[PDB]
Amino acid sequence: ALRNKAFHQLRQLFQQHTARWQHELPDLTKPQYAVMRAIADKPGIEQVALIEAAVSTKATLAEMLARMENRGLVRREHDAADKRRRFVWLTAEGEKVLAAAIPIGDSVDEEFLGRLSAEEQELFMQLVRKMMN
Amino acid sequence: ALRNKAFHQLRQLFQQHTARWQHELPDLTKPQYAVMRAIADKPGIEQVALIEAAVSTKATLAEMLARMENRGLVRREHDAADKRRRFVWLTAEGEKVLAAAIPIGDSVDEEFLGRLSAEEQELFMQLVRKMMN
Repeated sequence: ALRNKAFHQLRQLFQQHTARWQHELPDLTKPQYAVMRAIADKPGIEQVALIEAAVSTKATLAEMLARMENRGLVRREHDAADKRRRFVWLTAEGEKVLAAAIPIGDSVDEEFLGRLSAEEQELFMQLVRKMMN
Repeated sequence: ALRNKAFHQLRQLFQQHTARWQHELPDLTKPQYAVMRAIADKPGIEQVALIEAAVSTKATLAEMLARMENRGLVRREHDAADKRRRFVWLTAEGEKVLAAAIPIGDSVDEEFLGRLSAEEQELFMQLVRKMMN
């Protein structure tokens, strides 16, 4: 049965967590949230570097960041040499939105991680990383 | 950092596995694949029951199954009483497509699960289920 497939149960969990995230933060997706935290950690980060936080393609990030700056959450500047290269900052509003979302996302994570001891959480992470090499 | 968030690393893994799936099976997504296996296990399954395999909403499943029968992969029949209620079978082609995809999907799963011992696989599953209650 599908319940016996590790990666099926994985999509079940990922979707349950995503669905809770959608209910609590309907206007800030997990990829948007992660991108914004990467920007807050490294203001002026090069736009291309943000695909790691976004776990997306260059195209999906382009569409994402365009939507985000149209919503006044981020601003961008270009390289005078190569205007494709772009740098990303949070706007004042973006910082406010991010500040409010962090404890919300943390608590959504906790709805699930809270069902595990500390040793089990650390060990769930070791397994995920081991499967990614 | 985001790498220290269990559910961020989880999306990293899920997307890596999804990206491999997309490369090997570009015409059969994981939700489509899971739905088809649920149909093959229970021919004539009620369409509503398939949201569990699809890990989706009723609407996403509707769009999915419509696309799948337009591609000749599944067929559907209606309840003479309540024609919203529908039953789903695989077509001959669908069975052929599913037969070919199973070993492909299994081997994609193995690219990741293969990096874990049997005890670690079973234990990754116990953790995922424990976080879903």
